[PDB]
Amino acid sequence: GNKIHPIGFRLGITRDWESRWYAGKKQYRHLLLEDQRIRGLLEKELYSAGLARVDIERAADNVAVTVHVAKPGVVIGRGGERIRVLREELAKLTGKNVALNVQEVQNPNLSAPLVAQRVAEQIERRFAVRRAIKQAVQRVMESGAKGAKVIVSGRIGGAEQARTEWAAQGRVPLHTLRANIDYGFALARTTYGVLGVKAYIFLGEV
Amino acid sequence: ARKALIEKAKRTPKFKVRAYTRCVRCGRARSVYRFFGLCRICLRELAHKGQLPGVRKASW
Amino acid sequence: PRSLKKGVFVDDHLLEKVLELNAKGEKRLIKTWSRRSTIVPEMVGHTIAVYNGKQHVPVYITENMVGHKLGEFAPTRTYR
Amino acid sequence: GKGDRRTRRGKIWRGTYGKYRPRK
RNA sequence: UGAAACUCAAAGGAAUUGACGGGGGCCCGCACAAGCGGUGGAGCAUGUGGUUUAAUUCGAAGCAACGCGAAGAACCUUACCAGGCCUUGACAUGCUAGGGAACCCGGGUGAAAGCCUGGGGUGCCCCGCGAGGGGAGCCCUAGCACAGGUGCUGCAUGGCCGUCGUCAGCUCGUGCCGUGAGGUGUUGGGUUAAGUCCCGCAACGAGCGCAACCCCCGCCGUUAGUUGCCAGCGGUUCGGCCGGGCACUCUAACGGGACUGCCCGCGAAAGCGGGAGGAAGGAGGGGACGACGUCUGGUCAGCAUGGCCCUUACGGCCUGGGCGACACACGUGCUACAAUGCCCACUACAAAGCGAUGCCACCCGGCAACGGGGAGCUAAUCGCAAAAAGGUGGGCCCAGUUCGGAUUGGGGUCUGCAACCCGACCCCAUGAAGCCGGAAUCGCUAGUAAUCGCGGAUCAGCCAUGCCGCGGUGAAUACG
Ligand SMILES: [K+]
Ligand SMILES: [K+]
Ligand SMILES: [Mg+2]
Ligand SMILES: [Mg+2]
Ligand SMILES: [Mg+2]
Ligand SMILES: [Mg+2]
Ligand SMILES: [Mg+2]
Ligand SMILES: [Mg+2]
Ligand SMILES: [Mg+2]
Ligand SMILES: [Mg+2]
Ligand SMILES: [Mg+2]
Ligand SMILES: [Mg+2]
Ligand SMILES: [Mg+2]
Ligand SMILES: [Mg+2]
Ligand SMILES: [Mg+2]
Ligand SMILES: [Mg+2]
Ligand SMILES: [Mg+2]
Ligand SMILES: [Mg+2]
Ligand SMILES: [Mg+2]
Ligand SMILES: [Mg+2]
Ligand SMILES: [Mg+2]
Ligand SMILES: [Mg+2]
Ligand SMILES: [Mg+2]
Ligand SMILES: [Mg+2]
Ligand SMILES: [Mg+2]
Ligand SMILES: [Mg+2]
Ligand SMILES: [Mg+2]
Ligand SMILES: [Mg+2]
Ligand SMILES: [Mg+2]
Ligand SMILES: [Mg+2]
Ligand SMILES: [Mg+2]
Ligand SMILES: [Mg+2]
Ligand SMILES: [Mg+2]
Ligand SMILES: [Mg+2]
Ligand SMILES: [Mg+2]
Ligand SMILES: [Mg+2]
Ligand SMILES: [Mg+2]
Ligand SMILES: [Mg+2]
Ligand SMILES: [Mg+2]
Ligand SMILES: [Mg+2]
Ligand SMILES: [Mg+2]
Ligand SMILES: [Mg+2]
Ligand SMILES: [Mg+2]
Ligand SMILES: [Mg+2]
Ligand SMILES: [Mg+2]
Ligand SMILES: [Mg+2]
Ligand SMILES: [Zn+2]
Repeated sequence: GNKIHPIGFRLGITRDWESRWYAGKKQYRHLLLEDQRIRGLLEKELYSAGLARVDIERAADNVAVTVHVAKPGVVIGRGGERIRVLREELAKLTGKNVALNVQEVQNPNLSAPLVAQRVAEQIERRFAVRRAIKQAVQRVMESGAKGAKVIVSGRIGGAEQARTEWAAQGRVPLHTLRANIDYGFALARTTYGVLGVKAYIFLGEV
Repeated sequence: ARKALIEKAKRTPKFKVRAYTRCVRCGRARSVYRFFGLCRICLRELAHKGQLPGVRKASW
Repeated sequence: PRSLKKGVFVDDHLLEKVLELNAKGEKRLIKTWSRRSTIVPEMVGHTIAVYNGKQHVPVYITENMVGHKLGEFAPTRTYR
Repeated sequence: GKGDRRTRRGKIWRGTYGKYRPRK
């Protein structure tokens, strides 16, 4: 049990935060709990859309929530019905007149979180783990990327003996800082127990 | 974190003393920070996600 | 080196339940869970059953112990 | 020594004040 | 010369990759040696074993459990125990009604929790002249789906961590070799801290690791001056106080700097030894970072999770107790046994941090802890804050002593609903063991060890002498 989070390790450079707002020892804890509560309903809802990230900028009772997705349409709704309901669900949770931008992903095969989610799903749909992996690593490697790597936990195929499947291509230097490696973790509830997927995508350097 | 015990949030302490903190994320009572209302575990976790603004990996 | 300050604490539970039991003479037993309460003058002569955590113990309070706490007479643990 | 509360060091060590170490 | 009954699923041969010898060669690491300071003995703090207990909740178990989870057990926390109490429930979503309900307030009882209650009040819809009827919402009561479960399994799991070990090393692609497992490459010679680089080679390259990119410290520069200063000058309640100025010091963003580049010597190279200039010289010092994998390591008690098990109780609420027992044993520490010292004065010299119902200047009261009053700071600007070791003067004169501060008796102060069990602090009295510690054993290679004090997290308070950091003074030694 070694190696640090590839993101938390890269927050200085090649990686920015998911919440950009100053605060003092009197507010911080609150704007935080809330800021989380947001990702709460959001991730429990926008799941299908395939939410890869949720940035949150603040100014003063102003909330610049920016839901990133691959299918920006599931966000919107009929004409613009959802981005209306939810946008209202938010300001309901916290009376703070909240915005709610929406962005599409220029290739969801380069969104580590998604790739994880994808594979994590196939697992509950009872797919052959190794296949899924090799495939995923392929998709990612195909649509760009200088390297990629997927990891699944254990109890593969309901086995009593928990294992760990590999698979990876091209460079994936976790040790080099200026790597810019997106990373994503997807859970995987099951009839027999939990599994864990980890996605690594290496793109560019300096 | 027994749900029944996360009743701590219950202002009514009867005596201000009895009121104690708890992780706002895991319910963990044993090592909760004030400036985050988070225990050392949950704290380490979110900090890694980058969801704790300004908080970085300190080295020196 | 003991010390409280000013306000010799006493749970009124029994206080106003003893200072009253003085009016109609005395009585026979007063079981309490408040061993926190300080013993005081108008208790002398009485008999308080103090809960040690498993049982209530008979305590004939006397002059010589007017300043002590009630728990001091209801030992908590059982040893050898 | 640091264990003597009735001395300078005693107070300092215990980070307290009193006769043997008043606040200037 | 040479069987049988009975019995076994193997017995064997050669070769492969590993692991291992009290096999060999080569090499590294506070591994030994060299050296400086400890632990093991005492008293006490703290964790643990073991006993004890109504209960002393649970886990952690050689290294890699034992100041470990707990960066805060008086109630709370709390998961344990005794007792008094609840039952769709302290929390979610829902349903069928027998009905009245948003809410507000008082009492009876009681340890509290509860259980009884006694009332004050009727808005919201569509009806209806109205009386009043039917409905939303919310609250009750009666059954129901269901909640809840530190209840078991870490040998069903995720996640995270520890460990060998920052030790190098672990592999792939194609080619080549071999019937095959597999081998070659990655072996060899030189060299590195390094599978670092060089040279060679049936291999040519690549990936994960090394290294580098990130942070701190050391020299200098450029914007930038509510913190620096007679640096230079004018004022002086001689306080950088005022005017004044950014030079300096800083504060904090961005850059420059080192490349074995230069010279000499040795090499074939990579490099090695040495010399110059330089704040710094050959990874300048410290950190972040720990490969494929191993330990069926650790954690179901952070959380998540499959399966089992309890569902007027294995759920829930209180009041009290326990987690703080002790014949006894160990770990980690603290304070010491003194003169290179202890005490009382006087006086110097830090760095990091923290603070609006919180730091708390100053003043008065008190021996004091602390009370009362009160200025200032959203804090380079005010406070914590004294720096202590030092330096100067004075006392003690080798004694269990002016060493040491355990234990115990008093009298107080704080926090808190409340300090009996079970708080820290102050003052008087008491003044224990202890004269440098058996066998054995730990740390550290330099701003390190050893010494000295300071802050912070948790937190009302605190059982912190623990952790995590900060700066002062500053060694010894390494043949090998
Ligand atoms: K295992
Ligand atoms: K003694
Ligand atoms: Mg729970
Ligand atoms: Mg508390
Ligand atoms: Mg807490
Ligand atoms: Mg003394
Ligand atoms: Mg046989
Ligand atoms: Mg053989
Ligand atoms: Mg062999
Ligand atoms: Mg070495
Ligand atoms: Mg050693
Ligand atoms: Mg030695
Ligand atoms: Mg000892
Ligand atoms: Mg135990
Ligand atoms: Mg257990
Ligand atoms: Mg308790
Ligand atoms: Mg009553
Ligand atoms: Mg295990
Ligand atoms: Mg595990
Ligand atoms: Mg275990
Ligand atoms: Mg190394
Ligand atoms: Mg090959
Ligand atoms: Mg052969
Ligand atoms: Mg062949
Ligand atoms: Mg091969
Ligand atoms: Mg090899
Ligand atoms: Mg090989
Ligand atoms: Mg070989
Ligand atoms: Mg290499
Ligand atoms: Mg080598
Ligand atoms: Mg070669
Ligand atoms: Mg096990
Ligand atoms: Mg074990
Ligand atoms: Mg489970
Ligand atoms: Mg304990
Ligand atoms: Mg015993
Ligand atoms: Mg200690
Ligand atoms: Mg005075
Ligand atoms: Mg107490
Ligand atoms: Mg003696
Ligand atoms: Mg002597
Ligand atoms: Mg060393
Ligand atoms: Mg301290
Ligand atoms: Mg505190
Ligand atoms: Mg204590
Ligand atoms: Mg302390
Ligand atoms: Zn937490």
